[PDB]
Amino acid sequence: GNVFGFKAVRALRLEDMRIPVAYLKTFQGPPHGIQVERDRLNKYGRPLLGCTIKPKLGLSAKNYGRVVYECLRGGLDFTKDDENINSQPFMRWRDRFLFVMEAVHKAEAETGERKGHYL
Amino acid sequence: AAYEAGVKEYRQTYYDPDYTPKDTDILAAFRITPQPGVPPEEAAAAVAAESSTGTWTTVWSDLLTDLDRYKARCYRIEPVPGNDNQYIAYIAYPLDLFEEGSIVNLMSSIVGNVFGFKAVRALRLEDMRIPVAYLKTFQGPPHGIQVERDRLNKYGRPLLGCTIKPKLGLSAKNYGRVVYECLRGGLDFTKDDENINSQPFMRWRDRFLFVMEAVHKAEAETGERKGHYLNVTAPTMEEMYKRAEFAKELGSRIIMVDFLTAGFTAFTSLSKWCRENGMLLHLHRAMHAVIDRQPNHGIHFRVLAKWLRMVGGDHIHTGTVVGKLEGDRASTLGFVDLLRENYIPADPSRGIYFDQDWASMPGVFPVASGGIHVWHMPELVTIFGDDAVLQFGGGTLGHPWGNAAGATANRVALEAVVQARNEGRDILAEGREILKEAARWSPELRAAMETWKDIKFEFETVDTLDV
Amino acid sequence: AAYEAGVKEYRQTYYDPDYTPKDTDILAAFRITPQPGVPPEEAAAAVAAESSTGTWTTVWSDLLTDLDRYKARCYRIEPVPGNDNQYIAYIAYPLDLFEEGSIVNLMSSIVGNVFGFKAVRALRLEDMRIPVAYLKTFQGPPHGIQVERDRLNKYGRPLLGCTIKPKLGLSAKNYGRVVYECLRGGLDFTKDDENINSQPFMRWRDRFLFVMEAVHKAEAETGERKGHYLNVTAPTMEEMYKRAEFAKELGSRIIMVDFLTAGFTAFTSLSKWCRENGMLLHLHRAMHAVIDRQPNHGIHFRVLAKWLRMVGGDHIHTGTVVGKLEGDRASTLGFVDLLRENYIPADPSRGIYFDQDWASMPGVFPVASGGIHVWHMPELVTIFGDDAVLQFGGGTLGHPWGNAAGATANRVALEAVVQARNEGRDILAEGREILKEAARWSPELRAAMETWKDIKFEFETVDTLDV
Amino acid sequence: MHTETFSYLPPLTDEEIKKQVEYILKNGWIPGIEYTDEPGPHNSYWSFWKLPFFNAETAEEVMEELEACREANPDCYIKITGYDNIRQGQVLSFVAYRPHHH
Amino acid sequence: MHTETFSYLPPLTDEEIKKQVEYILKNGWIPGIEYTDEPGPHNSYWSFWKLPFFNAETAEEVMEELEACREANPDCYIKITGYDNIRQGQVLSFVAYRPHHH
Amino acid sequence: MHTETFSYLPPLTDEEIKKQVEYILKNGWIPGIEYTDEPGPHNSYWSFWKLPFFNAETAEEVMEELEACREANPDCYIKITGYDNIRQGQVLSFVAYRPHHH
Amino acid sequence: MHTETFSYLPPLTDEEIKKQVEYILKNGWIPGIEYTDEPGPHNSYWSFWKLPFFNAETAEEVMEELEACREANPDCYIKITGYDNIRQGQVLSFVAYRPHHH
Ligand SMILES: O=C(O)[C@@](O)(COP(=O)(O)O)[C@H](O)[C@H](O)COP(=O)(O)O
Ligand SMILES: O=C(O)[C@@](O)(COP(=O)(O)O)[C@H](O)[C@H](O)COP(=O)(O)O
Ligand SMILES: [Mg+2]
Ligand SMILES: [Mg+2]
Ligand SMILES: [Mg+2]
Repeated sequence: GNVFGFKAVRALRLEDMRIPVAYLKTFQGPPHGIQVERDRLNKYGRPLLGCTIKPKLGLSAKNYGRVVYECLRGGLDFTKDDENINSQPFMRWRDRFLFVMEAVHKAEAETGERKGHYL
Repeated sequence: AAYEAGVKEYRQTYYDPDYTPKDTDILAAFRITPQPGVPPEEAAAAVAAESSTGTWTTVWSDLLTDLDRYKARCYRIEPVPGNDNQYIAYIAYPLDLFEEGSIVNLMSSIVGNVFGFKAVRALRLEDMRIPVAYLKTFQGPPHGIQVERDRLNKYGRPLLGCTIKPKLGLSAKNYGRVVYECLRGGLDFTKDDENINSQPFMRWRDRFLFVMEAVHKAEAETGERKGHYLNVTAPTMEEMYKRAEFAKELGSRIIMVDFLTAGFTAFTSLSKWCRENGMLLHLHRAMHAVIDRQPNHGIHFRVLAKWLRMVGGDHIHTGTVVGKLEGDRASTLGFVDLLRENYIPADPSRGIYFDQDWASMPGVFPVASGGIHVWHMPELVTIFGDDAVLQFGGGTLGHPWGNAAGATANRVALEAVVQARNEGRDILAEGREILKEAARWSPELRAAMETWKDIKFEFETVDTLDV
Repeated sequence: AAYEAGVKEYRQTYYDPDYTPKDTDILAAFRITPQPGVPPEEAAAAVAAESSTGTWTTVWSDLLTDLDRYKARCYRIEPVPGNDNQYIAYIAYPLDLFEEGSIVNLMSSIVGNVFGFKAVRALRLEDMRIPVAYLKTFQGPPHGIQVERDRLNKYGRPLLGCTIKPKLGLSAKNYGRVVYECLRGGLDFTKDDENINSQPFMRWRDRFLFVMEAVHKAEAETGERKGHYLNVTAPTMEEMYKRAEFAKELGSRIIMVDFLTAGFTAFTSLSKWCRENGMLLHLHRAMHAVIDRQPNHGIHFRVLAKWLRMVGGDHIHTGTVVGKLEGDRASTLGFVDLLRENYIPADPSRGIYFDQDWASMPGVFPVASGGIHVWHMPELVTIFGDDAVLQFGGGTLGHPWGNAAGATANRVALEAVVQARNEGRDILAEGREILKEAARWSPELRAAMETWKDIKFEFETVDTLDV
Repeated sequence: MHTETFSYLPPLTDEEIKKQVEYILKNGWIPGIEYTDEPGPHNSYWSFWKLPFFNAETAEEVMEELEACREANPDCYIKITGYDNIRQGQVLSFVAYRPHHH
Repeated sequence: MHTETFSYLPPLTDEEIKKQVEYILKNGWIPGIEYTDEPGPHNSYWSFWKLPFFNAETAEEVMEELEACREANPDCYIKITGYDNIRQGQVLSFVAYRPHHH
Repeated sequence: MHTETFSYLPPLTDEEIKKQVEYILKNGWIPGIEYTDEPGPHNSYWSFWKLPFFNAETAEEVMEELEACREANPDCYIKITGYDNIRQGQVLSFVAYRPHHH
Repeated sequence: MHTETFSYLPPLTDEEIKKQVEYILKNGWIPGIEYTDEPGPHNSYWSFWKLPFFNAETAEEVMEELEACREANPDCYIKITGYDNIRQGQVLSFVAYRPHHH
């Protein structure tokens, strides 16, 4: 909170913390976690494959759906919004979600493998 | 003196051996063990007083009300066959002592404090006469036997279920796999173990998802309606509702709750929810034997059975008689009738102390579960008849060929026994021969019979009736 | 053969006398009475198996998981002093067997089915070691002793309460009258009887209205903060919330619930609600002696005490030792420490089987109630100290001059004893003289002492520790 | 396609079917016949063959009706039912005839 | 106006007050003095006379402070407090002096 | 219709399949065989061929069961699985045989 | 300030009050006395003078207690009450004495 800004200390790095089990048990942890996710996706025996859509910014919703469709139908498990794709004048988020999910469901039906796009 | 302060004997006010109970009175039969030196009628009067209107010293505020109309009365005390230190005390409680539709309130009076009095060494509530006028303040089963059979389209045989094993430690996807194999092999139902709620090894939403995929898959594959009792036993009412709602969302016909560990307030709420949402409610009686195992102290299960039928469930575990958990045959036949029939006459040979009318409240499916296998099927069908659920957990998942084979073995065994009964055969005398007949054409049953031949559970019974 | 189907002895997998418990394990100490012919370690292993991962026959699905990491283990079995047929079995349960924050789940495992096995004639859960890592998943008391004293502005003496009598049959306006007289005479609290919920003779909303008029009137008249534990014990969670909310609306600082008859799911919801709404929560243990009276079977109250502190209440009834209800002195002193202290070392002389750490969870006020009167005040202050609520129902409303006089007598008796203690007097040796000193200037106390002189409750104790 | 009670046994012979009808009549219950080409778990209401045989006195009467139903509906599943008006519900329902395409 | 602990006893003499102070010190607790003209149930925070006497070693020290508080505030209620920092709460609070208008 | 792991490689030869089984056994995992005629993304639960081979000691045992499954279900997709009970999940699942109509 | 029953009649004489007490006793009801200096519509609970006179046998006993209550509380309103434990409620409540400042 405050200890990184004291005059008496020129520099400070927190390198590690030991979190005791008694404190960990007050937290949820992952919504699902690795084992549950693999079971929910029916994917076993290899890393999963994803892909950030590009250009980072400037694509329209329908174009976002097109590039997602092409990516997923070619063998990727996942695609994703870039971290800075939220909702913007060039593409509003509800439009994006609509066209992207059309593409996701289409690629899943076409390939026979479960797909996802990180909205 | 404004009134007569100080301590009186309870029997001066609360023992009335010439009282005639009214048809609206709640009646209780208590097995009471007084301390030495305490007259039996004083100990019985203490129970009557401290479960109705009285305390340990005279209070002027009695005179503000009509104590004669509100007090409970011990109206009969009888010795116990074979024990010169125990008595049966019969106590009558006016109808308007009780909150309508509230077993919680009934318990807070009848069993609230009286089991802890120094003057009473031991106390067991053996039976209660619930009058029709109080029963009508309760919902009763969300559906009950006839509606459930109509909702499942199943007629003419006991239903078959199965607790998934190991009790704890399976993942959600593995839970779905074992459920799918069980149901697709011929069982009507599978279930969460009573202690499967939500845990690090398997969170409840994951479980519900994978299990319901399995249920719907087995139903489509077999063509018979299936169900898995998804356990909504939960720490809070809010969590319990969330789990019940998700079961409904996924299309489950049925849920279960541990009605005693969750408790009667949450149980009453859930029973109402099941009525309102068309959900079958399987009741697991976890913790009951803490209360109902010993013949000298506690509450006999036949009382709990009345209370849970009043609040309402569609199934209730009632014991097996022949399995790994204790269940006295005579008493069990008695409270099975109390759970299914509309009128049950008093019967000392089955521990039924009072005539009990149910005023058209539906019956509850008894569930026979725990340490039973195919060789028990003839006797189970004989004991319980068609209107029962017979559950084989280890007796399905312990089949040497796995779950689908284990399920087929139990379904074949059941149908062969039912067929033989309907044909007029004596299924108790011919039970082993009937099973061997079916094993000639069912290799699954043959292997199950080989696995558990001569496995029996025969022990001296702790909770027996008086001799 | 895919795996080894058929029945094994439980002890092959679930008895491990060389297991060292982990600091995260839940530990249980069971007093177990095996059937003759059943080895004690087989009976103990059956309890361990059927409260964790096992059933009665081998199942292939064990091999889907890591049974070694999930199974409970009986790690120690010891004979019982003075009984060659009873044993104490110590069983260790991995932390991730349990749903976080759920006593309901814990009970469904630890006491779910194992008390009913044929192979076990009797079973009593004597103690449990709850690890800090599991405690941290629970809220604990809504407020606890220190916060409650700060919220009431009361320091340096036990608090004083009183159950209204007669138990049932009073109207709402009469309830308010007797509450007003009690509180205005010097009691801190009054309360609904545990079986006062809502009934034809008095509906709950009427009661809450008239009672809270009395509470606020007595608080303004005396200048001391007052409370009446309005009972929200109710048939459904929805009704329970309605009653809690109306208590808050009327400005009550405190409510009560019958946590066992309502049950742990509703109790957990209500404890959370009391935290969220700044409401003190008085816990009544109605029904506990059904479970905890007998030394051979059931659950000892010290276990229930841990569970209810975890879920959370601000007060809990703990017995009187000297009153009308049984309470073994040594065990009672033990579980009072379990309810108030932050660390309690194992102590065989008080029935404390395990060291218990509470990791800063607040303590709960013990409540001594039932058949006590002014002559008991010296010993009650000696037994429990300052952090207790002492309740006098009959001992207030049975005063020959009525409630305000009865309240003054109890308040004077308490303060004289506390004063004498603080001055360095031996209040046990001088108790009668201290009371007589105060009776010289308090006619109210003088009359109370005359009323109950030589009224005592001294009986042989049923639930005693081993000799 | 399993068909609930007795579906896990070998198909019943006419003699075995008649014993079930006798069981129905012996207990004072009403025998009936239902049939359908749509036997799956979605169908609560198979077609009635006539009405439940409230007046039936002998199992042979019912077997004659069963043969007549089969001749008229050879491509259908046909079940025998037993009905109790006191509990108001069916006490037994089992398939007596399965079509060739089963 | 009752004032919580010891309010139902006759007013304490100086000797009886000092015994309570000795009880506080004997148990390792911190004595304090509070006062107010507003003693009702709405007031959680009477005025501090100085600070809790963390350094007090003798009951006489505290009685001297009590007399000084009374002389300075003769129209106020004055209570003695005993405080435990381990439990973090007051272990005793009682009125030692009531004003003439009580 | 792709079938997840190794579906984008040319169909594996029997010797390539056996090497995957040897990988499962070498790591202490449990080999298994599953099969279906409904392979799409809706189906989490292909049919078990027997149970997972908890007792299998050699890759050849598993290849013999694979040939038996194929002989019995030539119209089905057949996958080899590897299972770890410590993590409690499958560590590998791939299709070893596709039906002619693929 | 009206005080409910009989408040719109001229103040009752002692003999008129006694006749109301005789009416209470004649009907088997319990006479009582309550008093207050806060008589308004906010106050459901006037002070009890002793307890309701469960043991009273004559109207004169009650009139003697009324005079005692008045002597002790001349600044208060004083009412006579009649109480029935069967219906569980008061059957009559009226002011018998008003203070001079009325
Ligand atoms: O946990 C168990 O033991 C069961 O799942 C049975 O397992 P198996 O089928 O493998 O024995 C049931 O919950 C018990 O029958 C409950 O006892 P009751 O029915 O007496 O309440
Ligand atoms: O109903 C009763 O008896 C009481 O109201 C006491 O009445 P008195 O004060 O008139 O005796 C309390 O609920 C008991 O003390 C509960 O027992 P415990 O405290 O042992 O749980
Ligand atoms: Mg990016
Ligand atoms: Mg179970
Ligand atoms: Mg009570």
